[PDB]
Amino acid sequence: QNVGSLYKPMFENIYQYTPPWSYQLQQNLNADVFSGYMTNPRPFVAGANNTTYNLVSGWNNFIWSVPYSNVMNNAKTIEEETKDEFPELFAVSQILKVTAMHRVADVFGPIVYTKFGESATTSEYDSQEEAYNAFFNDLEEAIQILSDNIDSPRFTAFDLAYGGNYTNWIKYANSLRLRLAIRISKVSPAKAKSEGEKSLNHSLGVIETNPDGFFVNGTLDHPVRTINNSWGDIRMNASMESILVGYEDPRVDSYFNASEVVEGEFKGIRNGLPLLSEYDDELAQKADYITFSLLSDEVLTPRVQLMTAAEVFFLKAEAALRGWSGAGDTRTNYEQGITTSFQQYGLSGISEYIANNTRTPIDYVDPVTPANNINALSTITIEWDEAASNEEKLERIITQKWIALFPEGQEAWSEYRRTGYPKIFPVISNQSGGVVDTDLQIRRIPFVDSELQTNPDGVADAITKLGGPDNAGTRLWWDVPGGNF
Repeated sequence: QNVGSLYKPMFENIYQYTPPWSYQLQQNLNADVFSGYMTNPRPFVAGANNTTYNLVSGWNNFIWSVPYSNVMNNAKTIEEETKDEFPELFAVSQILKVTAMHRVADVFGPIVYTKFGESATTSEYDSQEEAYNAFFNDLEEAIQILSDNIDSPRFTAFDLAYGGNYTNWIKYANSLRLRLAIRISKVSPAKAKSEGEKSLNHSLGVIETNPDGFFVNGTLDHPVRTINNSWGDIRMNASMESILVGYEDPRVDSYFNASEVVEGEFKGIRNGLPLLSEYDDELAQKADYITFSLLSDEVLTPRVQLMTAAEVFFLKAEAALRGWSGAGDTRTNYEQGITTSFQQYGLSGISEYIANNTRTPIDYVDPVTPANNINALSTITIEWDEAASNEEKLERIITQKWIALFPEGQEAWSEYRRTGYPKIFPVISNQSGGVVDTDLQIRRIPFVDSELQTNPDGVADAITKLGGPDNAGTRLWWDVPGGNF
């Protein structure tokens, strides 16, 4: 089929494989850092860049342009060619579409989605809620089609995730609906409960084994391999050192290499550093920080991670905490999430880790610049405490999910903004002039330059759908202040 050859660009540009310089702007210099996962040792633009909340709009346009150029147009074409004639191809395409586009909704708020491609002059934005309703509709429609075609092998030749197995696609679609349900569980409790239970009570269920996770089995090098190993322009984040080393988490050696700055120890960099005054330019500062922990080869294979089985267990855990039916027992899901994450890396010691209730994230320490030191903001222990408050319970759930989501910063950054967990360190230098708050941390990215240029009327109308001014400090619709319950 000529339609089949359109899936490769969709697979390869959700989380962009090549060119690595383009992935670096699509995600690495926003979500990968904003999540607490990674830190750039070079303070780009004399310290005035995304990480210090002086946003670089040239960078952030690629958060938008990659999905709209490489995913959205293929989905549209597939829809036009197969929604009637070969529905199963349409269904797979819509699942890839929501995969790509829910990320974009989780960055900007309003997005062009249900109205995509209706005019060559103006593009009209859905509101974030309208986009989420579309997501839920698209997934139910796709799940139903694949269930009617669950035996067909015709997708095999083009499937970089599941080898043609529609069962897996169905389980992942349920799992992706369950993620989005959890995402809207504060702003729309009833809808979230309805959509979550649709996933949890589906006969085929959600992802529950590591081979059933959603990965792109690609051929190109992992894009972060260029950034990490060739350029030395991304390293371990201080928040990762605090949580992983404090918990003595054996995943620290699967995620990172021991640093050169402190031999035999894992060392992270505080994100949001300025051009510190001790350095005369950003190259001199990079020279002292390139020596912190590299990301590990294990997480930088041509296999790109989009949704782990571990994550799904943590989503079930939160669903159970929130009383959604079919979600199971909170503690079992929590412990199964940690266990599944250990097994993804062939790690042992799961039983000791899961029963430990003494370890807590450690204080963070910068051996180069001691003024960057900070006491651990997170104090939660590992072992499930059934008597803990609902906030601490969610914090335990979300903190362990955050470890298990690594290195996929976008999902981790959405969940941080939604729940405040895990309690990652704030930025050292906040160069936003007050538009963004240091402790609350960045909320969103404003509508991109290319839209300001070529779609001013749609952007002007999209701004009316935000809950605030079109800047980085405005909470997205699903980000509701106050408690998580």
